[PDB]
Amino acid sequence: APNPKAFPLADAALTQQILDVVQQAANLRQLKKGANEATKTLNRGISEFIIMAADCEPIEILLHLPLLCEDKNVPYVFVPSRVALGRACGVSRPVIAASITTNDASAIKTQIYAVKDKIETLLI
Amino acid sequence: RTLQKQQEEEELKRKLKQEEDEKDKRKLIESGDPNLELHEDKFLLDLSKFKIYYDNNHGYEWWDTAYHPSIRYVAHPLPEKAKVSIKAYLTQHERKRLRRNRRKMAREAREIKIK
Amino acid sequence: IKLLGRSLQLDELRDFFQQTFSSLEDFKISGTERLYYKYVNFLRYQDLNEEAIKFLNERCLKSFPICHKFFLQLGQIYHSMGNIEMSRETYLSGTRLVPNCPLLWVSLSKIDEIDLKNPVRARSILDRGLLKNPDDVLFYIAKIQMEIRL
Amino acid sequence: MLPLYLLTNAKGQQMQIELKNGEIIQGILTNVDNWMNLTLSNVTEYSVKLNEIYIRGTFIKFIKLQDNIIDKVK
Amino acid sequence: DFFTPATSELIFARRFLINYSLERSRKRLQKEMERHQKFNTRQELLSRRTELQRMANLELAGSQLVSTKPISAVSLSTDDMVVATGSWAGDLQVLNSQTLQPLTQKLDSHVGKIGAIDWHPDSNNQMISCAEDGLIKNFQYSNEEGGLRLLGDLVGHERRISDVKYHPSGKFIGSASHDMTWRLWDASTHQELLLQEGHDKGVFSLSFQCDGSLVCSGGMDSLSMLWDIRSGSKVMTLAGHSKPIYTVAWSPNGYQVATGGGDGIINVWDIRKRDEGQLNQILAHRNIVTQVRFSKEDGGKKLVSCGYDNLINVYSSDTWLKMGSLAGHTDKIISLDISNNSHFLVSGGWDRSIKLWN
Amino acid sequence: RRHEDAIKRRKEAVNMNVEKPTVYHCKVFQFKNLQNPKIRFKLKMNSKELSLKGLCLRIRDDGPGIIIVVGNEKSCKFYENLVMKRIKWNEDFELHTGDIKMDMHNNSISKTWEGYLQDCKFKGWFMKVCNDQDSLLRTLGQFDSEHFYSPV
Repeated sequence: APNPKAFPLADAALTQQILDVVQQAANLRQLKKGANEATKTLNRGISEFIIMAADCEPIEILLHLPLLCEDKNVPYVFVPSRVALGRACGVSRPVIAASITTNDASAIKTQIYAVKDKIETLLI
Repeated sequence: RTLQKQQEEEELKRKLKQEEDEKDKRKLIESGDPNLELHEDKFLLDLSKFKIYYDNNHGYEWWDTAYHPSIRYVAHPLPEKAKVSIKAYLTQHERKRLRRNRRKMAREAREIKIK
Repeated sequence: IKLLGRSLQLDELRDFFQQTFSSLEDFKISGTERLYYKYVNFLRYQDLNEEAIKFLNERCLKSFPICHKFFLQLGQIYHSMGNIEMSRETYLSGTRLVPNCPLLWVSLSKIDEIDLKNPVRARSILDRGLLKNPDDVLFYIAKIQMEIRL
Repeated sequence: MLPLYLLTNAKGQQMQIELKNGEIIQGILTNVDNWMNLTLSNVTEYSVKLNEIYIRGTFIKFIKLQDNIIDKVK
Repeated sequence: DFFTPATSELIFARRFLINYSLERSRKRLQKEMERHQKFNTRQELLSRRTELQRMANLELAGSQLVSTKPISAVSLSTDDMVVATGSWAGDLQVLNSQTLQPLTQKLDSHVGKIGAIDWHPDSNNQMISCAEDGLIKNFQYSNEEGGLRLLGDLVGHERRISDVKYHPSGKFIGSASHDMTWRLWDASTHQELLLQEGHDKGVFSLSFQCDGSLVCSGGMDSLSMLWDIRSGSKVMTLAGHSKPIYTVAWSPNGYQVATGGGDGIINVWDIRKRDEGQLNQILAHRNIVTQVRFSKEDGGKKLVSCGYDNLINVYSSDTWLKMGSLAGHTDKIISLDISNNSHFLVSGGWDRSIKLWN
Repeated sequence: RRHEDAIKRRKEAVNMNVEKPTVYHCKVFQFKNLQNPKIRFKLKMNSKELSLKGLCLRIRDDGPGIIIVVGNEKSCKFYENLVMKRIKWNEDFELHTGDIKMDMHNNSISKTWEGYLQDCKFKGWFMKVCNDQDSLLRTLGQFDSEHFYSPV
């Protein structure tokens, strides 16, 4: 298992859907990669939801975020592989945390609310 | 014939009103005494079922009726447990590089071929 | 009414009021919502008469009652003379009659926290009203203003 | 197929009925019987607007159907 | 391995559990005997419809903000004196039930997001709490002394725990962890005796039957396995859920079980009938189900459920139908608990505020 | 040519090999009045297009009824979109026979349920009318789900 600590962690199918939204919003410029820009989106409050990586090491550097996500009441999930995550973000270098941000004019908004809803299902 | 028919009709009509009255009476009984539409019948406990059930249990409950099980040991059984196609995206750099390589292969193939 | 109101003339304002109602013998509640509201509003501007103002909003609020401006003005009757129980009850019946109106819930929670005090009742009020009508933003605005006042 | 069966499959369709008196009756079909007795809606006649009319089957000369009668029917 | 451990400390306790669950099984079923003996359709159905009408007529009473993060755990103490509430930034506070003003000062105990919190059944004001850390903690509380004074500090698990409960005897504390194992504890020496692997994923919930006989364990495998502490083996494997089981609760009578799943369908299992009519499925909430509770002192017969839908809904033990939907939560409802007398409901959620119903 | 070859690939690709995905997304709706034929046509045709395993029941025609839909999360989501948003249940519609105008302001729609359930027992989407709530609950009972319909 990808660490005992990191929670929640989606399955292969929902991971596939979430990564699909990652690539899509990445094509719509509605995504912000990286832990620092994820943190910036959380502080600004424009973040729809946070994706993070399970296989990353060390895990703590991604474990600073869940506290901030629970503070701002924003959903977050853990895709298993940072290589697949950044690969979906469109960067060869593996990305650990990505953030789907808010756009009122976005065409994928409904997709973001559906995936976000399933994320809130996972959160517990 | 018409008269007989008429009479029959009248009789039929008469018969319907009694049924309506009976239905009203049933509703009245239902307000203070069960409603099937609301499944209120399910609140009724069966003296026969529970009695023959407990006698079949011979006192106590179906859990401990075996009191046969082994206290001495503790079971740890049956750690009981779907392929999903992995879609690998990739960079605009590797899309441009990929298309450039493919069109380079086709281009050199047609060029050297026609040469 | 705004003019003679600026000039502050009691006899011509009152006589002109009776003239307005005599013209309202034609009834059919054309624009009268703000007519009664400005009538009770200047009859508020005069310090006295507040009791016949109560009866006034009892007959008018008895006729119209969907108004929800009369519930605010009457909550300003009992809050003006300082009746916290009377006010509160009138805001309760008000919110029961007109759930779509934010100002009644907002004022209700206000008089809750300022007068009877406590946070609890007020937060409950704004929450229940919010989930009564999800559409209007003025309710979220109400919870935010209440919280920032806390 | 059978004409009566076709008028059974055809319900609520505009058509131009020819009668023996020579008067056009343009209407929308409603019900058909074994005697092909026709009842039409939104009826207008030529030598008069009518909401409904009863038509005897035996008095009919010929019936001008819509062209889609085979598509809408079958 | 099957049946490998000896568990010496267990047998001495397990026989206390066969005596305990034996006598309370006979006594409880005897109370049921008198009840089914003496009831009748008239004051049975009229009183039932009356209580259900009351729950349907409940409405939001008050709310008190507590923590910076959401309130994960809401539990009413015996005789509904105070409510213990844990949050995701670990802190747990008790609040007077009716006035809802916080009695205790802020207390930071658990490092991770707090899991379930329960009160000791004997009314000793000892509240057990679980969290993301492997620690589960006993907290002795008093009306006025100060704060909360912890007694036991227990590490039974590696990964995050989820639900800890009290055995009705009060001498055992069950703990369900995201580990394959769910464990049972002593309220005296604070040591392990039962450790169970029933599932390929974590066991997210435990529920002790009110007579102390059987533990229904909701897993994340979408299987809720019923384990006799005394038999040491599962009685039955019943899974109606396609998604992880996020709560489980026993009716006061063992005649009914309620498993809230991640499907939003409450699977109500009647285990008195093993081969027929086991499950009565219920459609609970738009999104999944968070916590399920029973009417307690009423002898069950009334259920109340909360989930990520903003509604808290009520049910009956027979029709199992929606009597009414309870608004008042602007956002997700992660925890719910019922007054012993069943009059008022106390809940918490991502609204980060406790709420009441009167 | 690529267009025709794609139409052929889709035509042979209708059934595919696809197994049961499980993960059945289920939303049951209840409605006061379905009398508008347009609505029933939309339910039939849309259910057939989206291949939604499910059903639509009603009590004594104009009386209230239930809608139940099962299938892919996306397809069922679109179905909920057409039922809630696209379909206007508050409306006037006339029965074409003469015509009889039925004006329903009171007829509305609400989603009773949304959620996953394992092992859908619906072999297809079967609409039916039932003269009484009892035979309706038996109609739901042949699929061994009584609980989808909750009377209020």
